[PDB]
Amino acid sequence: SIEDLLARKPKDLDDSAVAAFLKDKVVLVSGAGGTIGSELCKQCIKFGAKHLIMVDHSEYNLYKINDDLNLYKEKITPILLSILDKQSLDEVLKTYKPELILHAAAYKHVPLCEQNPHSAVINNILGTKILCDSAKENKVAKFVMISTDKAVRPTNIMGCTKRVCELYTLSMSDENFEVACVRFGNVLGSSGSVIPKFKAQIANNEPLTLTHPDIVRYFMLVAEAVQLVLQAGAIAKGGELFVLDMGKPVKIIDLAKKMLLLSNDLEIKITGLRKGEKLYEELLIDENDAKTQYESIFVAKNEKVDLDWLNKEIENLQICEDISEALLKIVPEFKHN
Amino acid sequence: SIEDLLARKPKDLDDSAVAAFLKDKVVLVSGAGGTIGSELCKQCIKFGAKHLIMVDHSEYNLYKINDDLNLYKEKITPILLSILDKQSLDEVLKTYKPELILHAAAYKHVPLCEQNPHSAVINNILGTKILCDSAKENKVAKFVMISTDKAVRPTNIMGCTKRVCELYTLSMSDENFEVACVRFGNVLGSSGSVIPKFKAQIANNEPLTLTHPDIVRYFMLVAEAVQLVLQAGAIAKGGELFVLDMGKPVKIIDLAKKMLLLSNRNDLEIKITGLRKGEKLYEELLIDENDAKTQYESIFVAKNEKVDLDWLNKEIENLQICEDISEALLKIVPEFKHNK
Ligand SMILES: NC(=O)c1ccc[n+]([C@@H]2O[C@H](COP(=O)([O-])OP(=O)(O)OC[C@H]3O[C@@H](n4cnc5c(N)ncnc54)[C@H](O)[C@@H]3O)[C@@H](O)[C@H]2O)c1
Ligand SMILES: NC(=O)c1ccc[n+]([C@@H]2O[C@H](COP(=O)([O-])OP(=O)(O)OC[C@H]3O[C@@H](n4cnc5c(N)ncnc54)[C@H](O)[C@@H]3O)[C@@H](O)[C@H]2O)c1
Ligand SMILES: O=c1ccn([C@@H]2O[C@H](COP(=O)(O)OP(=O)(O)O)[C@@H](O)[C@H]2O)c(=O)[nH]1
Ligand SMILES: O=c1ccn([C@@H]2O[C@H](COP(=O)(O)OP(=O)(O)O)[C@@H](O)[C@H]2O)c(=O)[nH]1
Ligand code: NA
Ligand code: NA
Repeated sequence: SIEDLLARKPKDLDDSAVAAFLKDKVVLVSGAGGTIGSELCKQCIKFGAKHLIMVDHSEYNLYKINDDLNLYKEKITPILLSILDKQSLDEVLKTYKPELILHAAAYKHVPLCEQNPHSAVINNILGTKILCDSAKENKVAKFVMISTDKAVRPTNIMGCTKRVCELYTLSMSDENFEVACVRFGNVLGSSGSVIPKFKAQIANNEPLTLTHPDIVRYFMLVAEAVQLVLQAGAIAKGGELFVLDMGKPVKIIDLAKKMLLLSNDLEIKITGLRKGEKLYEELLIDENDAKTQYESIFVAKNEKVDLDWLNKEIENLQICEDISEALLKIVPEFKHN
Repeated sequence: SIEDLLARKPKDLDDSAVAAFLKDKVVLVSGAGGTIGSELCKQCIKFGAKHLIMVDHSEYNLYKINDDLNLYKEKITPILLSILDKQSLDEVLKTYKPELILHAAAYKHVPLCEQNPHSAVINNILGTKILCDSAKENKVAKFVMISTDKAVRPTNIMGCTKRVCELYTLSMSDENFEVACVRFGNVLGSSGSVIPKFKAQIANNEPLTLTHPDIVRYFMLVAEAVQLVLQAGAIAKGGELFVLDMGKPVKIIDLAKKMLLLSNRNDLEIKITGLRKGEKLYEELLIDENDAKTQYESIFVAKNEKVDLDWLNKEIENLQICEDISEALLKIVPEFKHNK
């Protein structure tokens, strides 16, 4: 199988550490029905969370994760809710008092975010602000945000918004409220990602659509990335930007060709780079990143920004005419393509 | 397959009528990536809409319908938006000036809406008010709302919210702004519906979970139900509550049996799990003996009286603040009998 062939198989998965971090906690997962969120949920159960609160605005996704976890229904609360609804969210936090928030709600599709930049701003930046602010006010002990390699030297709106989320959450970290962000790259087989698409095209006797002959991504299984996220959250003291070692880059052409050989004839058609799309995402581990006890996990450097400043910029982002230009002022390494 | 066996095969599908209604229109579909919405989008393309504006708050669903329709990318605009965001929504309508809105955005799962009644109120009732109000202020000519047989003498939160939506939209209808609501029953193969549930249970060698041995639902293929919706919309003059003829009801037990038979796997037992809160054994038959006929044998007009919007807007505000949503709904919808 292709997923097998591309799995990382990190040597440093540590079940008992994550169990030690999660046992008997009240954990809330935002975007609980998403690719990342659903797996966060499954692992929270696996590693012994006492109560899992599942927040998602997509009814099918909340339904699906709730139904998937039906054997543990007595430990789970499905909360059908947008994290933009401050008042309802504050109520959820007051009532359940979670000790840990795993924040996996966002918009992530680069093209749809180039087409809908204001919604990417609201959903990603303003949603993260509201959830993070409400977590801190309601004495949540620890807050872990999912980030992405597309947040590093971002060339798209999506990625730049997640970079602003890193800046915000990490700047809210203090002795009482420990925030960590974790960057990682592509997850194998997430819905509406390149692999099931190729599998479909192959099953429909269609040509495989390849963006560019040279395009490469880094890949991990979802269970691999999520367990490493949780190990990172376990060791965090607050303020860390973590980065996962994704292993070898994979050329998407080679991925196409392996999938063809795997089903024993169709042509691969080149369709062109898309706006804001990178030929090679940034390698996540810098040579000056600090090591942790886990070989797959490093801590990248980050400075706090002034929150009065950053809040004003976030206010302005909601009303401004040129979102791209506003984002550059906040994220100077943003080179918008 | 089961789908074929339970397909309505309505004798009165009219392609040329639908084309005449949609040809060269700017049409906006809310919940564009949903089960019903996505089929609405497809048929807008099929029947010659000039420009389809696809509104949905679920990024994957929006992505998927957009991709599904990539051969028509130049005629579609994917708008990643919640209809609760009035100011972004007003600007969408000011920009694209749709002539028709097909409103297929809602929350529909009865158990989730029992557990999240406030979200059901906000997403369904408040989302419908905002979209409808904005459509009317922006001189959209016609507004069609997707409703449900669960809105008829509702016993659940979800169904009751949809009833309120019917009241609001229909009461908004006037000589400039033509509203139609269309009620129909279950769509075969829908998102999170019983048939995929049974398929996944068989795939993992588990027993089939059947709520109750006597439970029945009415069914239709999604393309049938949606083309009939659009035919209703085409003949609407504003104010009509339409109802579809769903044919013969289906006992879910027979469906479960058939699916077991059809994958040869009668090794599997059928465990009875029990009727859920809010859940009906038998949904209401949609056509009343006094409903009016149309030229389509599968579509009738049910009676409705406008309510006063000053009253209805006041109750809608109360729903957002009240202690007891069930009790507040009952004031708006006298026939609401909440099952716990
Ligand atoms: N999928 C990947 O390969 C991948 C890899 C690395 C990083 N990430 C990052 O992880 C994050 C999550 O992405 P994903 O792949 O799980 O996407 P997803 O769309 O599958 O999941 C996101 C979930 O969040 C929910 N959601 C979105 N906005 C919400 C809101 N305002 N309120 C409540 N719920 C909301 C969605 O309904 C969905 O279920 C993104 O920031 C993405 O960049 C994803
Ligand atoms: N599926 C059925 O069998 C069936 C039958 C009759 C009537 N209906 C009715 O049709 C409506 C939709 O049903 P469905 O089966 O399509 O559900 P769905 O969940 O499959 O589709 C709804 C779509 O609307 C979107 N949405 C929800 N809230 C939104 C918001 N605030 N802004 C933007 N988009 C939003 C969702 O993301 C989704 O893509 C419901 O009112 C339901 O009762 C469904
Ligand atoms: O039809 C496709 C879809 C994707 N890709 C490439 O495969 C990689 C993974 O795409 P995906 O959408 O899976 O995730 P993204 O990195 O886009 O978040 C990227 O280099 C894409 O350009 C491709 O070549 N053909
Ligand atoms: O696991 C299930 C799910 C549903 N049903 C029954 O099958 C019918 C279809 O339910 P569905 O959720 O598909 O849609 P609903 O009628 O609930 O909107 C209903 O009478 C349910 O009680 C069932 O027996 N087992
Ligand atoms: Na261990
Ligand atoms: Na539960």
